[PDB]
Amino acid sequence: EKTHINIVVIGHVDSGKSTTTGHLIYKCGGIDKRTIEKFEKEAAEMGKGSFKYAWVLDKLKAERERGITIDISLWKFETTKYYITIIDAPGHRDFIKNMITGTSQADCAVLIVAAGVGEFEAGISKNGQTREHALLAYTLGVKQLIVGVNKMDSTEPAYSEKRYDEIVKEVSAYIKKIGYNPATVPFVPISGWHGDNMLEPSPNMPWFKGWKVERKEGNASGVSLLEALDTILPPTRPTDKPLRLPLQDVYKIGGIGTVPVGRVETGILRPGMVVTFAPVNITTEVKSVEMHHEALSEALPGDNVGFNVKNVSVKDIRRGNVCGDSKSDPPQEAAQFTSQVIILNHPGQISAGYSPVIDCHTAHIACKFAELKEKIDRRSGKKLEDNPKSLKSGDAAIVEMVPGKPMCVESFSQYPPLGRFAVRDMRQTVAVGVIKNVEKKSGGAGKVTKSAQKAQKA
Amino acid sequence: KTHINIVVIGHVDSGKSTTTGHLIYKCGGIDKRTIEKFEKEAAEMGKGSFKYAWVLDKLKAERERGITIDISLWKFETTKYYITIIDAPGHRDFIKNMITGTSQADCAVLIVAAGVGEFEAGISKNGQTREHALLAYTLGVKQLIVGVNKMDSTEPAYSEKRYDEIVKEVSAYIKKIGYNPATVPFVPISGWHGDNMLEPSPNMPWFKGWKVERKEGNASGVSLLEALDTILPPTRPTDKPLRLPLQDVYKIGGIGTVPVGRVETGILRPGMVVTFAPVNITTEVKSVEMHHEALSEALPGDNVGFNVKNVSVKDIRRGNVCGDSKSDPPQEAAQFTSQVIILNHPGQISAGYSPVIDCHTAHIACKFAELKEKIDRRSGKKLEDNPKSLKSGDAAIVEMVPGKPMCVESFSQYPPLGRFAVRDMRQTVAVGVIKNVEKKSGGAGKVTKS
Ligand SMILES: Nc1nc2c(ncn2[C@@H]2O[C@H](COP(=O)(O)OP(=O)(O)O)[C@@H](O)[C@H]2O)c(=O)[nH]1
Ligand SMILES: Nc1nc2c(ncn2[C@@H]2O[C@H](COP(=O)(O)OP(=O)(O)O)[C@@H](O)[C@H]2O)c(=O)[nH]1
Ligand SMILES: *NCCOP(=O)(O)OC[C@H](O)CO
Ligand SMILES: *NCCOP(=O)(O)OC[C@H](O)CO
Ligand SMILES: *NCCOP(=O)(O)OC[C@H](O)CO
Repeated sequence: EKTHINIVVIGHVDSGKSTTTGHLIYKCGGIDKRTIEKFEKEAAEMGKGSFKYAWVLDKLKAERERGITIDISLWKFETTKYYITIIDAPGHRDFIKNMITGTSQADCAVLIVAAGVGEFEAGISKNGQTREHALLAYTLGVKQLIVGVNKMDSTEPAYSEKRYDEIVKEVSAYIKKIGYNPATVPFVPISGWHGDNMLEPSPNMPWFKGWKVERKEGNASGVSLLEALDTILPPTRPTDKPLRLPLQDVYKIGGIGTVPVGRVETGILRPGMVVTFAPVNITTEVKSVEMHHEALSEALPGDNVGFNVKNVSVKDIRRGNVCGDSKSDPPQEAAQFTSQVIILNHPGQISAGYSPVIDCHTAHIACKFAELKEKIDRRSGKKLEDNPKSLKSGDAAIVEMVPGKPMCVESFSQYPPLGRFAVRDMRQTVAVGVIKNVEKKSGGAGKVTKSAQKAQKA
Repeated sequence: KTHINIVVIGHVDSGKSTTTGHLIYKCGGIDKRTIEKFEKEAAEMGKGSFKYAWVLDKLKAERERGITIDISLWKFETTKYYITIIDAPGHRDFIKNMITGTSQADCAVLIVAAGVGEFEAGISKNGQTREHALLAYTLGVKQLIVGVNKMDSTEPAYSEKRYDEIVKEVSAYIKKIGYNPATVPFVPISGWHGDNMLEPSPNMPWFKGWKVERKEGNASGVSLLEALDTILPPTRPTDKPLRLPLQDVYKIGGIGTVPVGRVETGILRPGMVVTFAPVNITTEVKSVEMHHEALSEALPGDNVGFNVKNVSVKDIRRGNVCGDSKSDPPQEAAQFTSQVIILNHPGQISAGYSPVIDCHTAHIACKFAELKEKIDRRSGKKLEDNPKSLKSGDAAIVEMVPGKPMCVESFSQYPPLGRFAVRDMRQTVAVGVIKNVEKKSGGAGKVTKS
């Protein structure tokens, strides 16, 4: 009955991700006591770990690898308004692959940050993953973020407010440059080990009056980490976004005219709009829309609809073109885009200049790997090398890409269905990525149909 | 209209890609200018047949590694269904995709070549046609259409005698496998020329039609397209017997013993007399609750708690399966045959390997008692009967025997209780689906005061 919410837990190594997640699983009662003792005993019989709470996240990472998920109810807990599943975490081989491919899709990210002397400054430095994980979460469109300032018991003095305020000020400034509004992000001081302020206020922090978030969708306030999880906003239906309609096919139909066919990915398409076709840059009014050969009054996201457009021939638009309205951020041609990729099994060496085909939404266009900007570690997202010379299997990377033919692609944080792509080479998928930013082409006003000229004159 | 998923199987080079592509051509699923763009791309790569075949060759290639970008090219429309091709043999991840259920076919189109040229006309005892049909039966694809292809190349052309020979030979095999041959339409086609795919072929006036006789009702037709419109919807989980794997068991004061779990099939009603397997306990359900609020019915998909009478918390655990005591009650598995694919891991697997099995909410070590067949994961063909070992990348038929009492189900009867993962320490070393289960010779045990 309650809505389902997926959580990913991020943060620098040894910041307390495992301890905090497992303690949350213990305290929220999704696992009975006998089952916990069975799994604590099994972890000890493996020799490894035997820390408290540790087996929970180590078991999750191991079961998020190649293969299936058989049951995930061990990492699902219930709050007052949400079923919440811990879907993934960094520190295992297929982490970045799951994030990029979207097999692990998160509605919110819990960023753990350690508060001990040295621990915080290490994760927030250039060598640390706090900023890298935050940027990765933003790159994937996880635009809800909870920051748990962990290990408050180990500050000097213990449970230090001065320390907590310092961490909030510096993390806020960094996530602000990344793209987050730090006024929407709750900062919860906690102790994953002892449990302080996870399910209820901690007697050890009477100075903490609570966190607050401001947002157009309604302000919220609370004290515990669990309260912060209840302020997660549901999956934003893309009806609010501008129109994006990648064309699947374009038919000519006797009597009617030209009718492209596609799934509406963002926004609404209703008859009478003055749409713009990228990357060809044509602009027309749509005469009608039809779904399942019956006419529709408006086409919300998800519908496979064909639509009748005026004065445009079939040789003028193709499968792979993107359709959006000219009233609300019309799609432009992509001049180049940077993206984050994961290199899949492929014995060869990818160098700069490697030109493969790029399946992106309904488009299918050869691109050039112009630069290899960064070499990323796939187990954690950690940056390994600036401007690498080549990439091999199992590597992740940031690359700039220039298409060899006109192409319309979007940033994945903005329009997800147009920002995830596959890299194919003959009958082999060699890489998959998500688009970081796309520098749009100069262009200008495209050729406007007689029908579109009449609409924009009343 | 209903959405329907199709898997296309058959021996290599029997004409799966040509038949499928020609069907997608003739059903207007793709515009003509896009068809030409991809036919020219296909000829440049030079790895597959230049016309028609690129459609299924593209699909095979894009069902790889775990990334799906767009499937619009493989969804065509018949008069009763939106049909989608999801997979076909001939790529590394075929068997893995079938088992892991990232491809869930409603019906299997089996393609058999009638024109065998100077090769072996016989459908061999250990051949790909039989092994593919055995695979579809293991994965619960209980609807099967046989396209007898390349009728243009028989001796003589469009030979009724050759067509009969093949139906007789194939019917015997699929009847042994477990299909009722009376329910399988046999359509003589030419995927290349388009004979008998959407309309009757003038080259086969002897073919008066195929006939199916099912428990639901008979149907007849001529073309392969009409065969696709006799596919039935799957059995909704609501109409199957109750199956409820227990996630947790709690002791609530006053209330008593409250198991919690997800209804996978059937309906859970307060007042039902359920049986817990494999502990063989039968008792009445006093109430059913969802979100600390009562419930008339617990439907498939609901995560519920239910209070049972006269049952101790020491008596039922996570991993036990709950079901109706009257309609198909669950029982303890004495042993079960399964189909697995081995993932990378150190060393080889012999008979006697006793790893942990992850099935529904259970977590129990099982013995690989017999390794029965070694299967290639690309083509799905049989490499070896009774192999001495399995290595990474292999696919196999194995007979498993649980070490502690376990309750599992055939994947075709109860899918959520029929697929499993195999773990060694923390590594995932195999995934599989259950063919058939030998239930324990144990009769009704503890029946409480209700
Ligand atoms: N004092 C203290 N130690 C903690 C706390 N949370 C975790 N630790 C410890 O810090 C280390 C970090 O371990 P872990 O939770 O596995 O970190 P991960 O690498 O981010 O998953 C372990 O030794 C934990 O026991 C905390 O709140 N307070
Ligand atoms: N003569 C004839 N050749 C066919 C027919 N269908 C397919 N072929 C050819 O048989 C070969 C194998 O077909 P393909 O579709 O690639 O087979 P698959 O390996 O099962 O996908 C190709 O050369 C096709 O052109 C048919 O009906 N008649
Ligand atoms: N990817 C090209 C490497 O050189 P860089 O300077 O970083 O890229 C800009 C191009 O040189 C433009 O001419
Ligand atoms: N408990 C019945 C209320 O739900 P409903 O949808 O009506 O289920 C009825 C059966 O599924 C009908 O077969
Ligand atoms: N799996 C080897 C054990 O001996 P085997 O003869 O193959 O199996 C015995 C049957 O299960 C009972 O007849």
